[PDB]
Amino acid sequence: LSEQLKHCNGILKELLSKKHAAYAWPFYKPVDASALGLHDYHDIIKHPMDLSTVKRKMENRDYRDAQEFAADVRLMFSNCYKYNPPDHDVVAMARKLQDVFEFRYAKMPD
Ligand SMILES: COCc1nc2cnc3cc(-c4c(C)noc4C)c(OC[C@H]4CCNC4)cc3c2n1[C@H](C)c1ccccc1
Repeated sequence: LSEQLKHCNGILKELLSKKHAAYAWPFYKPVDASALGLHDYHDIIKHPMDLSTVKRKMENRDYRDAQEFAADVRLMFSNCYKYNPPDHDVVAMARKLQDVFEFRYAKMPD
């Protein structure tokens, strides 16, 4: 990995760590729309994203730069904010995990 992609991998490990598990866990795996009874999910969300998919892409060297990695993490949060009413518990959890992400992403080495 490039230096910037090492920083991204560190962020990814933190987002998956026990430290943040209380609010990160809904983002660990793809939304199982059928299992959750969310039969409109794939009509509303055209590009699903989750941390297991970001991890697989990082492991496969899919991300060529930090910007491409960040676009997937933000897509994951944006999907949550698009699908769910803003007062829902899962949106509160998204906001908290995105705060962890944005503050550490901002510490990117130049
Ligand atoms: C113990 O609870 C069972 C349970 N397992 C899971 C697994 N993944 C979930 C993913 C989402 C989710 C995200 C993220 N972004 O968009 C969605 C939609 C999730 O969203 C809550 C919606 C379900 C019904 N409308 C709101 C829930 C997930 C989930 N859950 C439950 C249902 C849950 C509920 C509230 C907060 C977190 C998890």
